[PDB]
Amino acid sequence: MSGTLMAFDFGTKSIGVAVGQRITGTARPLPAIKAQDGTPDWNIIERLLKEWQPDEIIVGLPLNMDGTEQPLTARARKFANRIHGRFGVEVKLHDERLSTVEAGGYRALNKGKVDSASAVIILESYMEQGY
Repeated sequence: MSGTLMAFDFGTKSIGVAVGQRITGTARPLPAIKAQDGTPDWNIIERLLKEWQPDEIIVGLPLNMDGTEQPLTARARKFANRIHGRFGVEVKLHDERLSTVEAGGYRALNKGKVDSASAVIILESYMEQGY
């Protein structure tokens, strides 16, 4: 086990991506992957997996604030299943409940990585909770 982990935050127009290392206990965003009604260019994922060789992949399971499922939940499950079927890598789901984001010299990451922020949160959550 290399300790390398990868997480995806499923979306219909964009799928966030983060990579983590158990060895250092950290995670960071990679550029998000554009999607066409949830379908990515699978060669991007193939490349990411071959280069990072993650021990396992984590996909967020989207849920409402109260924990109930939403329309997107089923599609995220299909996505997680398709990564496992196409690449053989172990895929784990991790709950991702919606929450309120609370309400000049400013600096922000480039858009591609900003679009992967939820994937970094998923992966930090997964590691912090001890999975």
